[PDB]
Amino acid sequence: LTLGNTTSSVILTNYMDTQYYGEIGIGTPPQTFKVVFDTGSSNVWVPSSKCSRLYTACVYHKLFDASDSSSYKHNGTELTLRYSTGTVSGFLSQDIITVGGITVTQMFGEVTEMPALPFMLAEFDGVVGMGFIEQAIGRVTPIFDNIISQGVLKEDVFSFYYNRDSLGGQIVLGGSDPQHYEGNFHYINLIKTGVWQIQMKGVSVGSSTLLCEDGCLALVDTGASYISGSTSSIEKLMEALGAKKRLFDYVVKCNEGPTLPDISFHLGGKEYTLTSADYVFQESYSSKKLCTLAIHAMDIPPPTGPTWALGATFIRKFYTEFDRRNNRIGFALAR
Ligand SMILES: CC(C)CCNC(=O)[C@@H]1CNC[C@H](N2CC(=O)N(c3ccccc3Cl)CC2(C)C)C1
Ligand SMILES: *[C@@H]1O[C@H](CO)[C@@H](O)[C@H](O)[C@H]1NC(C)=O
Repeated sequence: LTLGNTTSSVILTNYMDTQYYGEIGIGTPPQTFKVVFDTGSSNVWVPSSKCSRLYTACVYHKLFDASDSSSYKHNGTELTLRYSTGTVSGFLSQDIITVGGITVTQMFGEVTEMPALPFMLAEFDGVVGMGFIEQAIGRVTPIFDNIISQGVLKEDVFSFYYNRDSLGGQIVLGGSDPQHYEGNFHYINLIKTGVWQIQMKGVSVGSSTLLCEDGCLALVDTGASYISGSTSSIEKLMEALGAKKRLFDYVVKCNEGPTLPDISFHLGGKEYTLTSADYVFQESYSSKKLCTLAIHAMDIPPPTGPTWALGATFIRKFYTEFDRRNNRIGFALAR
């Protein structure tokens, strides 16, 4: 584990408080792509120029063309990424990727099949998985494991900062930016290495800790826009907020938004509270209009689930650092 002295930062654009993306470049000359950095997965992929134009999502995004890259190295093994809300498919390729000033030869997937739903709703073109190889598909080495191999990063960690719509957000590779957090960092260890998940001692909504009273799992997901729990949990949680469930999310009468109780997550002894302003898309104060909440149900299957997921809703309030070296996660108040 060679630790050098370079600390890179990736500037992020905040789209609707639901998607945080930055730029990376693939090949020579660089072909730029807008991507999301997802601690929830470990592969890197962008749409391919070989993607049939019958996939409208491909027509609406930047396409990587191997024929315009002199640094390209063929491979072709098929790859399928099945995410919680959709799937992408294609084949593996290799070329040089530039992220935050760092140039690393990376193996990525050239997607030739990306469904209109949900990808048509994606501002970004691709995803850059920030997880461990244990979660990587096709056994492809994650892009961070490769940067750590170049022994240039001061520290074997990276930090995320999600702003709330100046810069939309920021990722620091090799450290954290003291500019975006105050107070001390409070860490927790991962249940097991290979996944960015930690034990969660309990969840309290309002005056009663009616949820996860006997402990539960908490996944810290930078690629997730909201916070999620088992359908069972969310129904309890939403029942308590007085919210009514729609097809894909929960809402409340906008006038009722500001009166919503606080919601806390007991992580590693420290209490992480969010007021209604932190999880309600207060777009109106009218009683005659619905306001959606940044929390919904999601039943992640084992070995990972059942489990909660703390996404942008949570990270917007707490600066998050991911420590690969000591397999822990640290939180601090974001400023
Ligand atoms: C391969 C394996 C690790 C699956 C488990 N991990 C996950 O499913 C990933 C867990 N973190 C969030 C990931 N995202 C889901 C999603 O809904 N996204 C999204 C957001 C807004 C608009 C459109 C889209 Cl597609 C972005 C991605 C990064 C795909 C999936
Ligand atoms: C693709 O990469 C894998 C991983 O090392 C390698 O074993 C395989 O031979 C490559 N495919 C080809 C034939 O280029």
